[PDB]
Amino acid sequence: GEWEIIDIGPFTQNLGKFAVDEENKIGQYGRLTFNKVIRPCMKKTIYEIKGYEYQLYVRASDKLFRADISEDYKTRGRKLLRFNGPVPPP
Amino acid sequence: GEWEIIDIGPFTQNLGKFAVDEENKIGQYGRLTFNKVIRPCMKKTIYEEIKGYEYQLYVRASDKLFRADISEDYKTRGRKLLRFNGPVPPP
Repeated sequence: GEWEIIDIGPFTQNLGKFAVDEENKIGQYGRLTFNKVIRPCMKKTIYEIKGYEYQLYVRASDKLFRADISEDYKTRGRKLLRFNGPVPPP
Repeated sequence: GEWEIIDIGPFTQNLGKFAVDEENKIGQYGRLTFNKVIRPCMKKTIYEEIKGYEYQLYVRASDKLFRADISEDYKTRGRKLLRFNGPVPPP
C-alpha cells in the first residue's frame, strides 16, 4: 500500500489530538495534555481504497510520543493502534 | 532538515547490511542474518550545503523486523548506526 509524507496542518493536528484523547481514555500512561504534532507525519493508503494508516510524532505534556492510527475508507471510523514513548526527537 | 520517502534499491539495501553488520559487532542479539530492507524507507537531509543524511529503515534480519536509524556525514563518508531496536511489528 503506497506511503507518502503529509504536512502538519489542522487536519493532522486533529489526528494528534485524537491520539492523545484516545490514550487518555485507555489510562495506560495517565493524563497527557496534547501540545502538537511535529514533522514528519507518514500516511499509508491501503487499496478502490480500503482505508489508511497514519504514523505520527506527537508532543504531549512537554514530551514526544509515537502514535499509529488507522482509518477505514467506507465507514470513516478511526482507531488508535499504538502509542508509546517518550521517544527521542526525529 | 526536510524528510522524504526513498526507494529500497541497492543503496538502501546496503544501508540495511551496514545496520546488521554493526549490530552484529555489539553482539547483544544472537547472530543476525540480513534478509532485506522493506518499505517504507525515510531520508532526512541535514543542512549546515547538505552536511549529511539520516535514514530510518525497516530491516528484515533472521525473519524478524528491526528499526534502524543511520546517520552519514557526506564529507568523511562517516556512516554511523544511531540505533537498532527490535523486533517491531510490520509497518
